[PDB]
Amino acid sequence: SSQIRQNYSTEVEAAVNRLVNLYLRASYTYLSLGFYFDRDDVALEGVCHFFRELAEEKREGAERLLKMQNQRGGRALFQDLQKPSQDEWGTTLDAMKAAIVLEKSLNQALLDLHALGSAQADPHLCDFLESHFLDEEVKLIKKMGDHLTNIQRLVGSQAGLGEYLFERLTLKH
Amino acid sequence: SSQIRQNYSTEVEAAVNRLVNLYLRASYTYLSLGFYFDRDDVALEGVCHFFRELAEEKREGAERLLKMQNQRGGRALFQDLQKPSQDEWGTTLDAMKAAIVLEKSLNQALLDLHALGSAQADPHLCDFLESHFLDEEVKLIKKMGDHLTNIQRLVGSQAGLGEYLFERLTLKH
Amino acid sequence: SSQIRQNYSTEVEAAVNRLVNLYLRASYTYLSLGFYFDRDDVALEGVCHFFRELAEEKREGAERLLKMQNQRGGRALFQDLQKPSQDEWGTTLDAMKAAIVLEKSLNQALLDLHALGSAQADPHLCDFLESHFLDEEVKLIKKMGDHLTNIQRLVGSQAGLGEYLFERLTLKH
Amino acid sequence: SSQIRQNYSTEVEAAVNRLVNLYLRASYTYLSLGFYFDRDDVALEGVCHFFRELAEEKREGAERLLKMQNQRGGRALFQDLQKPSQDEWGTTLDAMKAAIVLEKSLNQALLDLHALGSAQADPHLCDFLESHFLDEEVKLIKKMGDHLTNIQRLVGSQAGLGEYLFERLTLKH
Amino acid sequence: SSQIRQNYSTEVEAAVNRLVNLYLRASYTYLSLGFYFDRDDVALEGVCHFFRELAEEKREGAERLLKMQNQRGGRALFQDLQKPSQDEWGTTLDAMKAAIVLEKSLNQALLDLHALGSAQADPHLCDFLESHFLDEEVKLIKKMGDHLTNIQRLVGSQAGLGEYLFERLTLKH
Amino acid sequence: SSQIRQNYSTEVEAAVNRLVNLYLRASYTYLSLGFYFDRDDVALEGVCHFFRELAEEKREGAERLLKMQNQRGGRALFQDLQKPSQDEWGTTLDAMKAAIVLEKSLNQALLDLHALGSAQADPHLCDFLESHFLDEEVKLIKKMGDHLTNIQRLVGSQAGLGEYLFERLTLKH
Ligand SMILES: [Ar]
Ligand SMILES: [Ar]
Ligand SMILES: [Ar]
Ligand SMILES: [Ar]
Ligand SMILES: [Ar]
Ligand SMILES: [Ar]
Repeated sequence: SSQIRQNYSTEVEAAVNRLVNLYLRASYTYLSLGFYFDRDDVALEGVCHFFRELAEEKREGAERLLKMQNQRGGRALFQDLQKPSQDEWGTTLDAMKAAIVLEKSLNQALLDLHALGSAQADPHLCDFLESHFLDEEVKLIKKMGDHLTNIQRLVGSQAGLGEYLFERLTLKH
Repeated sequence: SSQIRQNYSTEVEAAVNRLVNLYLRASYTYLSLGFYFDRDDVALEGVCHFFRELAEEKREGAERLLKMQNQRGGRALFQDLQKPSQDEWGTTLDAMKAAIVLEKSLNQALLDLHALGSAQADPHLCDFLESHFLDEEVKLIKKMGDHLTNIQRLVGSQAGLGEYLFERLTLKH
Repeated sequence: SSQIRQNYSTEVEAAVNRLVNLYLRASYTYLSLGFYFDRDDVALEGVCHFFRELAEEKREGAERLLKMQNQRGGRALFQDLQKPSQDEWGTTLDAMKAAIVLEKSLNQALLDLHALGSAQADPHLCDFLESHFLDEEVKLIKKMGDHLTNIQRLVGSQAGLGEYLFERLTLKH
Repeated sequence: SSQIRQNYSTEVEAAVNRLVNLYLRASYTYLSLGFYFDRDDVALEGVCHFFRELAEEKREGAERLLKMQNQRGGRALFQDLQKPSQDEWGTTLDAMKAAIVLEKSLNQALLDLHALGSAQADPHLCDFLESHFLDEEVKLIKKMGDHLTNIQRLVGSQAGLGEYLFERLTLKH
Repeated sequence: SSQIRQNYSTEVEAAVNRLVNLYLRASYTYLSLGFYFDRDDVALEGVCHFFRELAEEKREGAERLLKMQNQRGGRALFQDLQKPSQDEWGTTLDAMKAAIVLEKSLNQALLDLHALGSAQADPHLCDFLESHFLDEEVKLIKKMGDHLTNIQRLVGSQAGLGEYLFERLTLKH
Repeated sequence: SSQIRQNYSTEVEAAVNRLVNLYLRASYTYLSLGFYFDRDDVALEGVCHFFRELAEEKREGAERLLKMQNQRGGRALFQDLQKPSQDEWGTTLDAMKAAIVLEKSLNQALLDLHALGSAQADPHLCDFLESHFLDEEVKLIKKMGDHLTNIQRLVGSQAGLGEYLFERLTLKH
């Protein structure tokens, strides 16, 4: 019954709300990853920095979705935020593997929403996703795949040495 | 079994984790309040801005707690984040009343943690709370009490007129 | 019945009001000391300047207490201000002795209020006192003890000569 | 028995001391008015600012009188300072009415002292009053009369609305 | 019999003197650690730099204690300074382990003094410790725990390689 | 068995270590002298400043010796540091007399080491001492002799007056 709402299905509105939840969940995951790498018994500052910056990015993603929801005349609805999947994240390798799984999950959710927008004939949504989300996920996933490759080549017969060098020479300088 | 951990009780560690949850919960509440006031059918930009800035502040509070947890050798543990208490926040008056209830809840939690720190003889915790949290809450609650008073004097026989003027002349310029 | 007031006892509120009175009293004392040293028959400009700056500092102390009273939701209550204890302040030595007695009185009052805050479990008050008052009094009392020592070493067989040199070479340049 | 004192009657000296007391009393009144408008349940920052600036001005008035007293070879004598006439100041209208009563009292005291100076043939006193006091009081009283007029036109069928708008649009920007 | 001394127990005064000795001892230890890593047969400039900066910090700590002792009217008393516990400090790992033991000893001494200040009801001492000492020790110990973790992950099957890389890539750049 | 060590006798190495101890001892003495003159019952800031700057200079002397020890391939060895010879230093005159005794002791130790270097045919040591130590001691002793002369001419029939004037007009401006 919005005065402005036009060509904006209830189905898309609902899916946008679910995606917001997924992005806040991802932000929460990165916050946890960040503080894990900041533990005195883990102490990989560059890895902490990588994940803390991702927490911010995911939060910004959610906020961008919510703004758009309002611009189209939809109603934000928030749900419980489930805690991250792990309390301890193991090695940089383990963490980066978990990060790529997470981003692929987000990406597929974006792709699903794009498909719904296409089916509903909502070119504004499709443009919005294209402009602000799809390329960002692709670039991020490529960068994470890059990191994983480099971590894997390093962590050979001397795993600790490799983990230190990656953090020192690839991450946060 | 931390190498650094010293004079840091398990009781304080647990309470710090609970407080982090409370601050993230509060951040989530403010995010919801913010986007509500950004709805086209509510449209009070200064009120949105007030709450969005509080969402950031509460998040920063949580992150400060987590950093300290790590500095003392404690282990961050994250739990589910419950969604805000309302989906719609009514008038600016209603929102500001809900905001003060929330901040008083946070404040009492800080005071409870201070008391636990005192009982455990943990002067670092007590100083940390004093320095970064207690004064901030007091100042915020005073400002919110100030706003509530002004909202109440305005929303007299002409409520809409008063709500508009408060947003225009007190909030976000 | 304040909307904001939290963990703020009536006992602390009352003691804060008494302390305000003590600080304004002290300001009044310094105003009198200042103008005494400005008399044409006393004429010690550096001593006048020392006390006039203390009058301002004590006033600022009172105003800081009152602001805090409001921040906590207490009610300022003002009482009569008793005039300074002397109309004429004698030598610089006499004045500086009277000044140290006065500051020790203020200091003990601050310490008493801190103890009351501790008993009432009011860590905000305790932090407030610690931050803005306790160190300031200690530094001031040390400086006054320093001055007294130097005045005393000077005012030997030639008291007037010593009083002039102290004012000229230690005070207000 | 002053070396400098010339054409300075004991009557004028005494009256100057009384006037100092009146100006410090007025300063004290404004301090109280200021902190009242800073209460969380009153919260009119521009009104607080108006009165706090008047407290400073009245204090400066007293100090100017005392300096002059010394310049003429008179002796400052301080008396008890009576507390302000009210603990709570009601509306901005009530406060501004009380402020004008107070300033008229000061003004009449200045006029009385001028008349005494004239009778004693003390042109220095008369010039001093003229230069630093009489015009200042006239300008202040006019400004307060201006404010009262505007408050009165505002506080019509909607008193709270009027009090808010006056504070926002006339006072402290 | 000090003119200024107020609320400053003999017990606290004595404990402050002991703590000064402990901090100068620690400074002396770091001086020794520094010059060890500067030996031509050890030659780890970044490790030398880390310890030389700690020697300065500990000295500054002692001087801060002594200044405070004087501010409160206590009397500094100096005792013999015992030489460091080792003449040769082994590996960077060994040194960093010894450094953390030392800082924990200092920290516990600060905590003991805080407890004594609390028992004696000396809020100035408690604030002083809180402000200038407790947080500094916590931050330092965390940083040392961080370093130890990184040293340990490096010094794997190739200890010399790890010691070189840590000095080059973590310390003094 | 050093790789670099050349023309550096064990006798010189040992004497260098003893001299380091003497210079650190002297630093410790000056630290004590400094804080004595900072007592509220002594309060001669310029005298405190003179000795605190000497504490730093002596420390720097020791560190210069240690660096050189390493440059030549010798091994620093640290011993206990004996506390200063007095707990209270009396007048500025007494202190300055004690200071000159101390510096003459250091100077003679430098001269003894130079003689040992000459006997051992160690021109690098002799140059090092000449360059960085011998002239510095001579200049310092001359300055102290200058001060003593001026203190003595002042502290005549009015000792306190003289001590104040020296501190004010010769020392730390
Ligand atoms: Ar993840
Ligand atoms: Ar709320
Ligand atoms: Ar006084
Ligand atoms: Ar008034
Ligand atoms: Ar150590
Ligand atoms: Ar000495």
